[PDB]
Amino acid sequence: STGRVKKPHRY
Amino acid sequence: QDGRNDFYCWVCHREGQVLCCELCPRVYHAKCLRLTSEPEGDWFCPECEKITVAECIETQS
Ligand SMILES: [Zn+2]
Ligand SMILES: [Zn+2]
Repeated sequence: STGRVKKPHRY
Repeated sequence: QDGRNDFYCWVCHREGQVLCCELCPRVYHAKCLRLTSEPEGDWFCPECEKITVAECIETQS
């Protein structure tokens, strides 16, 4: 898991 | 159990910053695709969406 991908939460 | 989205992006052949596609290779790059949005769930990389918009390129019957 970890921050493998960007997750800026568009919401 | 999450389908290990981490694996290898065919564009770089390296692992790092990759998204999981349901209609294509379990793992793919969002950077190489130049994606600035992070969609959740079955996401279609421009590659699958590009052919999806063209729909059946050939006419049926
Ligand atoms: Zn890549
Ligand atoms: Zn795709």
